[PDB]
Amino acid sequence: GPRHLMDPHIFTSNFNNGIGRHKTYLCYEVERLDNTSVKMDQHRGFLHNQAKNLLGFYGRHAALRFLDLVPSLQLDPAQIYRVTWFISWSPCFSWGCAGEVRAFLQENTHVRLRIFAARIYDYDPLYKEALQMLRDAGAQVSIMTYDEFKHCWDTFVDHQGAPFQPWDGLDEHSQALSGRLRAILQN
Amino acid sequence: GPRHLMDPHIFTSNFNNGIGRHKTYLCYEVERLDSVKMDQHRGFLHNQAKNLLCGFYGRHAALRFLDLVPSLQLDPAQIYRVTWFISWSPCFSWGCAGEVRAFLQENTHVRLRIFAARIYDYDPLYKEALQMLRDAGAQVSIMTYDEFKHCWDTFVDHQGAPFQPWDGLDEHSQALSGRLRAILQN
Ligand SMILES: [Cl-]
Ligand SMILES: [Cl-]
Ligand SMILES: [Zn+2]
Ligand SMILES: [Zn+2]
Ligand SMILES: [Zn+2]
Ligand SMILES: [Zn+2]
Ligand SMILES: [Zn+2]
Ligand SMILES: [Zn+2]
Ligand SMILES: [Zn+2]
Repeated sequence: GPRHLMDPHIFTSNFNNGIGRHKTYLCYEVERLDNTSVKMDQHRGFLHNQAKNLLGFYGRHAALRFLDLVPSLQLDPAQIYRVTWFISWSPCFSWGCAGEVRAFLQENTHVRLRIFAARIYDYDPLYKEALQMLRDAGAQVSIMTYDEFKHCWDTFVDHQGAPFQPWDGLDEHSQALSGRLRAILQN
Repeated sequence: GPRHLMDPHIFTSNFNNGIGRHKTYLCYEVERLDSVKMDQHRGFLHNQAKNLLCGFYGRHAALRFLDLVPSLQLDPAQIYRVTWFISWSPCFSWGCAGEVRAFLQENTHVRLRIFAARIYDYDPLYKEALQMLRDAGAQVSIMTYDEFKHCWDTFVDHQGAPFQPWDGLDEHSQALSGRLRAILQN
């Protein structure tokens, strides 16, 4: 696996819970659950969606791009793993994102998915149904807070000593988005 | 470090040896000479985007590798060869050639091999950059099909799809190879 650190400006421009970009970024961490966990820092990495090419292929969403990644991880079917996502947008439904993830968790039962969204993709009419199907699939869906933002900065960004610097209204956007998710997940 | 595969279009458009792009990509590999391919010591880099406004003038791909050297944890008791698959040939008038050459002198336990996919003649002293790199004990070459195919196989998220050389890949390679050896001739 080739190493590549995410640049500070690309991280901040994409994971700002006030800025909405036409790109989805997906920082992922794999770890094995035992009696304690076993952190597989070997398997850290991130993804974005694939750029479309109208002149003809509409690109591939980051969620699906992680599902293409799973065999490379060579997970033990006997053992159980917890996959952690720090995804830029909450996975959609109108496109086969929430659907394929549901099928994956259903088939590969040895995987627990923990998703941290920076912001909610409400530009998809069925964004509510997306988060709900993920919840039914057994995933932990929640909103990124300062802790999760500082983590990805320390873990995935070429910071070079520079500490994580919170943008204006980071906490307010978190709390606001937490309430919306709390309403969507309220059955 | 975090694993991240380069996208097909990002690779094919940047490492094209006929068309120019505004940023530099640098695929690097490390191997101990005792040769053993030190996989997981490989990855790729791009120049850090400038942000004039907050007076930041970016950082070139070559220099970003130099920052990454202590991360490698190389052994002074061993001997390594670092291979560079770089989009533009390292410049001079902005400090890449001089600082890369200087690194080789401080670190004689490492030998450098540079495969440029394109000659950065935007620098008026682009020839002096290439010559300085050679005089520092580094192989200065031009990316051929072999290197492009290797980068596609190694760094690019090809998803099983084989490497498809763009139009004029071999043609431009020869022309650029003729230019380079004519430069290093002098
Ligand atoms: Cl990138
Ligand atoms: Cl860009
Ligand atoms: Zn990058
Ligand atoms: Zn999406
Ligand atoms: Zn989607
Ligand atoms: Zn990329
Ligand atoms: Zn650009
Ligand atoms: Zn350059
Ligand atoms: Zn330069």
